[PDB]
Amino acid sequence: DLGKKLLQAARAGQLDEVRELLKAGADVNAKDLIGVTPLHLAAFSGHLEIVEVLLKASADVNAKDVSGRTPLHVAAKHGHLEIVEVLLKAGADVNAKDLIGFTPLHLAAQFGHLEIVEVLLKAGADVNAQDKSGKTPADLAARAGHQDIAEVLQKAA
Repeated sequence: DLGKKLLQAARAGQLDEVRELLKAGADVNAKDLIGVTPLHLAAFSGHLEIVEVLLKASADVNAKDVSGRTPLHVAAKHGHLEIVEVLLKAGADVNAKDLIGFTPLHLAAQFGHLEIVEVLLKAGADVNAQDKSGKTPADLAARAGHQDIAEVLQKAA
């Protein structure tokens, strides 16, 4: 199972092994049971070089796991600014919504990643996007105590 070994290499941050498995024929979009792909796992663990290798191998940058999250959601939630930037350059959907209505901007605002908030805004993120409870990214920032981010977002409204 090359797909499973690729999921493990991507999660573990094994750059050489990811390249060899891709050359051997591993499905770049292999999925585990919750539907996460090697791109999701590399974004999760902050492995920038693996993300770039996966993108060059035509990984689907907007693949959604069963929660509806894309790799951009993952990278934005976990603070990985360089990965957010490379995903955006590859065509990641800055306004993709998961099953609770969160965009990547919701997650960057909720988890207090101001630099990522600024990058997403430069990429056209919708500041007025509402989740399924009606809440905007600025609402989430305020709720989590990140007043500087809420001010930036309310300024951009």
